[PDB]
Amino acid sequence: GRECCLEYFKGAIPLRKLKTWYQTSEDCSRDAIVFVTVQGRAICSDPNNKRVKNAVKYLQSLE
Amino acid sequence: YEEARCACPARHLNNTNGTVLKLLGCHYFCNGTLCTAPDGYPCYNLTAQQVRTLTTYPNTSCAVGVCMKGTCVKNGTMEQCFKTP
Repeated sequence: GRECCLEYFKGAIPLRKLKTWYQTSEDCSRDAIVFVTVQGRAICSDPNNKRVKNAVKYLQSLE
Repeated sequence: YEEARCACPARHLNNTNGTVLKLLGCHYFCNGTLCTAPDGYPCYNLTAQQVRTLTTYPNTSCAVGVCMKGTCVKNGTMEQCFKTP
């Protein structure tokens, strides 16, 4: 459905724990990149954070 | 990351205008925990009867609100709201 993030996770996610990523709806109050771990957790992240953009590049570079 | 307990995305309700997606109430579920939306977060304040009428099309006149300490405080604006798909 229409998933939106209400809180960002401000810490670091080990890239080895990451499975995939997606972006929440443009109609959400807060823009967010959602990271999905290997355990299945969905973690909301600030797209403005440099670590977040680098994590997406890493997951994209796996193709 | 234990403090990331409440940093998971939650499903919001849709509207017919071009306005922000709003949470039903001011609480959401994340990773086995009951979470509270931040103060100021857009929300809908529905009655239990209204929640029972929620479908996937605008069949409900929903009271728009703003989250304050876990309570959706109405601002006086109405919006047709519904669940996705």
